[PDB]
Amino acid sequence: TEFLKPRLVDIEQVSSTHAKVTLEPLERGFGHTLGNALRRILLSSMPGCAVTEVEIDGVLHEYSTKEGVQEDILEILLNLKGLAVRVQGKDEVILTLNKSGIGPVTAADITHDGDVEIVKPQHVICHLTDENASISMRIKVQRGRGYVPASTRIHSEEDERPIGRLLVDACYSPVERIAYNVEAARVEQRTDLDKLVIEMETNGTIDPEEAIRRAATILAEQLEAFVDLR
Amino acid sequence: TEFLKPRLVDIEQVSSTHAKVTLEPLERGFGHTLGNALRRILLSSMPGCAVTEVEIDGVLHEYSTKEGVQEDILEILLNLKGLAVRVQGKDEVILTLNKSGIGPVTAADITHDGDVEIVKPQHVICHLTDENASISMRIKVQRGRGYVPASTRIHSEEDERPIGRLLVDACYSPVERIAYNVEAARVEQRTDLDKLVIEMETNGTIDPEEAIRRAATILAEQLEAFVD
Amino acid sequence: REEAVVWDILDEVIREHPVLLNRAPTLHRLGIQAFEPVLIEGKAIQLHPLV
Amino acid sequence: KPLVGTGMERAVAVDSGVTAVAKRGGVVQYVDASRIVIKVNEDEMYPGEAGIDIYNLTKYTRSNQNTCINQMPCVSLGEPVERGDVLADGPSTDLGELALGQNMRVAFMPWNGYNFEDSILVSERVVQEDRFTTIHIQELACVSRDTKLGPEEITADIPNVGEAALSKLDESGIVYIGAEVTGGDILVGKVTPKGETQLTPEEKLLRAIFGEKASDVKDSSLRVPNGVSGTVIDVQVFTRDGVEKDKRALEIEEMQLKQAKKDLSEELQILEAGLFSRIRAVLVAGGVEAEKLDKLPRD
Amino acid sequence: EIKELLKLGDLPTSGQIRLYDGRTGEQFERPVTVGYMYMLKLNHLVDDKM
Amino acid sequence: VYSYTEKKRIRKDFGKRPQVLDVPYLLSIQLDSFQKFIEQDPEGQYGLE
Amino acid sequence: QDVVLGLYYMTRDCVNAKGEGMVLTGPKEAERLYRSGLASLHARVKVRIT
Repeated sequence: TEFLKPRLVDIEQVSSTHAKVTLEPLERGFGHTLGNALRRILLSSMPGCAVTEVEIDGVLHEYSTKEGVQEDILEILLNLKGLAVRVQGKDEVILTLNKSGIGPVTAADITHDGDVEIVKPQHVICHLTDENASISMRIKVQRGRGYVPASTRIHSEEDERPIGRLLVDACYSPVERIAYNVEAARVEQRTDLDKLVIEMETNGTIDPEEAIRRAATILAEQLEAFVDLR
Repeated sequence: TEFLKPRLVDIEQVSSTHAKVTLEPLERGFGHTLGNALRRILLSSMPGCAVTEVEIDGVLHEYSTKEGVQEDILEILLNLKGLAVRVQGKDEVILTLNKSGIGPVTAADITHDGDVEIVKPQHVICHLTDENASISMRIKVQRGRGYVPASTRIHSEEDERPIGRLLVDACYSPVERIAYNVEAARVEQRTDLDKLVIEMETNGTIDPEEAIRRAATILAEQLEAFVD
Repeated sequence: REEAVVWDILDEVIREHPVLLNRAPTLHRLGIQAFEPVLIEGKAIQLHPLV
Repeated sequence: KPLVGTGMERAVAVDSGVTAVAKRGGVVQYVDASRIVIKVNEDEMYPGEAGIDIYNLTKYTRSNQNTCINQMPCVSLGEPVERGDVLADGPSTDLGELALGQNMRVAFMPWNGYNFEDSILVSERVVQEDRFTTIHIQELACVSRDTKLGPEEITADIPNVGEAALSKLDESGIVYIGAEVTGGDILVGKVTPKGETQLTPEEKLLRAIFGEKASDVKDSSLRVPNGVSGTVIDVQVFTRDGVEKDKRALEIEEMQLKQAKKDLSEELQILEAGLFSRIRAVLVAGGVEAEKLDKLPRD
Repeated sequence: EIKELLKLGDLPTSGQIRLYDGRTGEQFERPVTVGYMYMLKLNHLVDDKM
Repeated sequence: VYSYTEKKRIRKDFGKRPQVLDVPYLLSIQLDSFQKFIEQDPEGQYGLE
Repeated sequence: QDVVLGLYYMTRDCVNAKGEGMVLTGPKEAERLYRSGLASLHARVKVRIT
């Protein structure tokens, strides 16, 4: 019996969004085996950040609209869902967006807190039309794996929210796209061995490297069950 | 961050060869992730021992008929592919068959040879019709992983073979059949969860349960580099 | 109110109970058939393909 | 917008008339998600009135079907546009075009009987993107009638209710603006004349022992429909002339008051800005004065 | 002309592509017709039909 | 040449024959008939008249 | 419909493809072969069956 230990080798980053990761040496057949498991767990179980909650001033509910503000409330919600967020220590942070005057409100305009990294500072949220137009809010950004909407949270929600507080459907999963290409890999003499090539796109949030490790990790952890109890 | 940890539940070992194992509760999507990973490795990569080559005396090519044997060589060949071998230490061994007269050739008629155990002593081999008819041969078993048919051996065969040496398809994989049903698990409260029903037919020598762990093992070892 | 307990009692009653499914028009007697009902999330009834 | 149209998709929307269309052309002076104001070119400008055209948009009104009727502004402030350009889109309308629905990557194939007989298999990604999510603006009416049993009243006063249900109500018995509730939850409080006295033997016994002195009143209070949950987008109050103003009614009719004021002041001053702007273009063409005028008062 | 444009999309002119099953990783043995179609959600909501 | 909105978004038209008459106002029937009912036209025999 | 189609797919036979003229010890081997991609289901075969 000759088992093969496969090692993490190549970690190219074409863009901040896109990263190519090559894994050799893969024994024959396990190209596909790993390809699938990886992918599945990647997208569903990868912890990411997303806007969870919002209090906007002069804003009672998602349907109405404030003066001098181009976007509707719901639409601004959509923008915030899209905001790519990197949190260091704490799990739930309250970002404060305060902008005045005529201008397009980008993520940079948010007051910049220490433990937070804004992945897409250029990301628009809203457009302030009127010169006297003033927008303030407190937006809650949480960590989470996969997708939990407003309606799931609200069901078991003993967490009684104040009036005006606007829950957002949480698009947590930072993984936007991911596929694998199994291609036979350059062994200086051996033929049959292959590399796994992962083509991967995310919204900045998770780093390519860390993604890999944590994916394989949880996979392994789940494998515990079978090996352990008989 | 919250995981979902599964435990072993039902262990329907209806036969020693046939064991269904029911598994709950499984996080969504992992029914097929795990179902899939298991299956692939199970069949294509499971190390085992099987009949590879054979020489029967008076039987130089595999399409001929031997004196007094009802079955054609072809049928006898196929019977022997299926024959279940337990060798302990040795990698490659050559067992001898000597049987005579009228009646049923069973695995028992193989020469004992200490270290090797015949898992199916009553496996059908040949029907010998007239008592004048004598069957004698040497069958070779090798240890190896997965399945390699005769035509794929012919592929990597710079290793030239003698006359009379009738190669047979090697059934190394002790996993005979495998599938997983993903039926609705609905654990209390959260419904999205699912069940893994793992139906397995193994090849007697190795118990189905052990197959499980061996799979996870080999997979796990791969996982080594990445956890680190 | 509707707590976890409620669902369990429902489970026990529904266990081994047969329920009738009907489709109009009642073309023939098999326009109504009996089945063991299995609870699911959602507001949609699930029907077996064969029938 | 539909990937595959016919050329008719512009026309359809145009005639539907639920979209807002520019009737002069010129340059957009002010853009609001509620107000689109445009400065016309002197071309289409009447030498009579002022050249400022005002289009107040309507957001989220209820259709007969309980569906969504919302207008989104298309163009941007300071954009030069032509007569018959699409300023603000109606509901199912993109920049000029009919946007009936949404377009997805479909794969024609049989699945494990999930697509059995014209049945549809679909991705969670659809919900992730929030496509095919409907806004339904549902209407309910709470009626306070007068029986000879006594005139019914709207108050927060609701015998044997959980204070969960009481908590969301104002002193008038009206649900709070913007509160999100569920089927069965109480929206508007109402009390109705009862009349008991049918104490069959056993009942009298217990009434004596524990007390709980029965106050005559039915549970007329306004329940939400079954299995339905959404947000209160707006509330309306119509009090008959006979009985005096409700607290909630008075305050909301006062809200509407200042609404009318603000809007009307804006109206006057927007069109006044157009007029005044025009006079400067008139006074400067044949009387070269921008020092003296700019800094003199306007009226 | 549709075929002609499918060359400009750099995609198969027959409009079929080979698909990989996300559960198993097995390909479907033959290509299938994929592409964008314009879908609509009706006024008929299961919410009411319940 | 085209308007500002068409310049913003063209849709490619595979039409082989040139539509000579422009699509008529689709709601005309309603508009024009109701108009006829109230139309102040002393000699014209329409509605009220 | 679909039922019938799947059944039809499996039962239908095809020229060579993979693993034409393989001789199998029982049915379970068939499926093992398909699942490893060492044989198409359309492939003509000799199987030993009771």
